[PDB]
Amino acid sequence: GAMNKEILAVVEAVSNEKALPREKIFEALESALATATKKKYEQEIDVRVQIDRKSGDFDTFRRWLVVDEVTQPTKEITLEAARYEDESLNLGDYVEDQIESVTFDRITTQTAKQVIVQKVREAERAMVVDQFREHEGEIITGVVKKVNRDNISLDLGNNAEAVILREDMLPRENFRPGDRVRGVLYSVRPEARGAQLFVTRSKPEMLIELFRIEVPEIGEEVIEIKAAARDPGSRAKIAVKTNDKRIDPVGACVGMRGARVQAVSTELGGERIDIVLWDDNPAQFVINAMAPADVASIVVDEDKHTMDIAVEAGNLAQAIGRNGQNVRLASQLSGWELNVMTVDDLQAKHQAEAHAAIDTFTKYLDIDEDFATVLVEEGFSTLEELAYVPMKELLEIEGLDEPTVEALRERAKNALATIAQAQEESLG
Amino acid sequence: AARRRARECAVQALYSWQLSQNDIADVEYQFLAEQDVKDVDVLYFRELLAGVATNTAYLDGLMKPYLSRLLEELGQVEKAVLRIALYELSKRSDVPYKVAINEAIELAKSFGAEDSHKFVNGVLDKAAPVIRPN
Amino acid sequence: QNQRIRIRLKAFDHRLIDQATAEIVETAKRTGAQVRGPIPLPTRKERFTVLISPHVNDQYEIRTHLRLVDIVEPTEKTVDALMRLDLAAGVDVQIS
Amino acid sequence: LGSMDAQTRRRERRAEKQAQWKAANPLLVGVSAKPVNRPILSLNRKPKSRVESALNPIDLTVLAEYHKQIESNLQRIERKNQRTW
RNA sequence: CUCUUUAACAUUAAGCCCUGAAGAAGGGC
Repeated sequence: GAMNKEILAVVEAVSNEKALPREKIFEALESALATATKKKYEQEIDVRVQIDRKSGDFDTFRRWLVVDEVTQPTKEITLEAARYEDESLNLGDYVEDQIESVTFDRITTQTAKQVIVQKVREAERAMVVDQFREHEGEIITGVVKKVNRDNISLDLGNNAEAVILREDMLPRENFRPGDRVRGVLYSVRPEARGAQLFVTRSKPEMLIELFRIEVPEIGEEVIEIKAAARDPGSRAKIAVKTNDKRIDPVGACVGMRGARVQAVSTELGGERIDIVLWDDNPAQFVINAMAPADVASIVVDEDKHTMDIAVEAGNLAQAIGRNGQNVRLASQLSGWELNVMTVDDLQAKHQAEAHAAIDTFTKYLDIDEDFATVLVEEGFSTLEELAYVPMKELLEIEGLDEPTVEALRERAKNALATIAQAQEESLG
Repeated sequence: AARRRARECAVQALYSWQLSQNDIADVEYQFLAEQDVKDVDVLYFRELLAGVATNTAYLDGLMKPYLSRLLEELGQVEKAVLRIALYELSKRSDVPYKVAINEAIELAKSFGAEDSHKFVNGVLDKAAPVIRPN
Repeated sequence: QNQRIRIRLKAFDHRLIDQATAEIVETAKRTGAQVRGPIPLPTRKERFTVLISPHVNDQYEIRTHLRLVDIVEPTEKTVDALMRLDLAAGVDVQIS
Repeated sequence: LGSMDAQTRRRERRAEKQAQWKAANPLLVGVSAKPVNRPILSLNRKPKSRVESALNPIDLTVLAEYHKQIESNLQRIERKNQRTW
């Protein structure tokens, strides 16, 4: 057939190393060729081509996709033409037996050449990604060599390198060449012309792995850490738990008088650390992550899970902390929104929550005497939820269980339908 | 006492072996070749290094029946000394049960952290049934 | 090339020390080097002074451990491995 | 008894305005994290041991070597472009 | 010549002051 001498010299020059796959080259460039031949022919078709390493000549076959339907008559068949194959073909498999005219050109060489070097780029990047997969999420030490503005390049052995962005490093600390840096890598964003590893001391994974090296109980998988939240310069909160009840996880991580955690805090730049127990009840776990400051009143809205917290003043100021970040850490740990207030404002806040809505009820069906009473247990159900909750629940000795509930549902559902219709085609 | 003081040095060797997991001939040749302890006697020190045989594993199994915690969950540093103690208990039986065992709790005073010996002072009930001559 | 390596070890928390020592043995074993350790000395008492808020009119010593290992022959990979592992924090492993 | 937060001192100073706003409103709110913000990926790292990692360090020697090979051979195709003069 | 089966309790701090209810934003030194 055909074989551009230049391109053959190219594939034998950029020939893949023993670690690398030379075959992959042909797999790519034949896709390139076949795509070019496909672009030549006026009708949209599917086409393949194959080359052998021994010769360099290729052969181009235009093929159809056996299918049970009529779309793309240029590329479809039935099992009847597969009778030429002796019924060996099945649907969803595309085969044929007729070669097509193999294309020769010069401009293709260029783009063909491109694919070669193109694959090489991916070859570099991909070849590096292996090492990342080998050490993804682990702490590795390097020695700084460059100090670019707000990011530093670190040398690792065996021609390996890395980089730390300023967001990934401590807020206070600036580094210099020659300083050893312990750092967990966490991403490999593909820069143009290959990628390079990204390392971080600021991310929580630095802290978690920093605890893994320190507490063998986690290394022994005895105890699990369920989440970690941290403010790099200041403090951190971490939730631990074991289901064995054999040992205390917080005691295992703390060490002797804190000497096991303080050590990591020494590596973390003296960052304050709160170790708390992990809990499966959200609310209780929230209280545990709310520590050192703690409250006795908790309200939840699992529909939004934006729960609220109330507390004495002296413990209020402790609950918020500097700039609020205390709660911000707790929420950051809980993976859920939070809200803090004073208890005195809390009770009245619930009475207002119920009062405005009860003014809506009085605004719709108007029996303020009957509604305020129904409001007492309405708290579980919004005006839509009363209609959405099964009627099995709201039946009580108070009020009328059977005659009034039907009309109630009618009123509520009609009104909410009116709001839904007012969303669209409103004045403004 | 000074001869008894020899024993602990022998006690120290197996931990080495226990973590090096090498041929015992290497352990003895390198150990004595580096330095000689004039206080302890090799005449007796060498006989215990033979006791690496697994008969002492059979005796350590005797601790399994009653065990609040897993056999190997407890510190190997502290398990080694139990293999030694019961080596002398059944294979040797040189010192009586309460006399050897009180000293034994002192032995894990020497290297056991957080009163490890003191709680393991319960475990001596497991040793008593092997010899009713209390 | 400076084959007579000298290593001692301070050990404030035995739990980390057994594992740490075992790793220092595994790095020599995997490179191919063989050696004898840890040779533990008895527990050393280090008196402790504390300064808590004034009590009406506070630990003062905690148990420590100590180990020692050498190396028969460091392969070129054994120095990069020995420097390559990250010493468990809270324990001073200063080389002799 | 320092209590050296200027903004907190202002809070105690402006406490009456806070009381004026206290009625019939949310008092404080606190949102944090996000799914895209809270992926942590910490399921399993013990297979990689500090011995294994120290014994099998991150090696990219073959990549740089191969790279130099490529660049040399490309300069050789520019030698194909080159003429003897 | 028994002491009745192995600690865990860790955080000392980030200026002054203004607009703003805000511990949201934002400012002067």
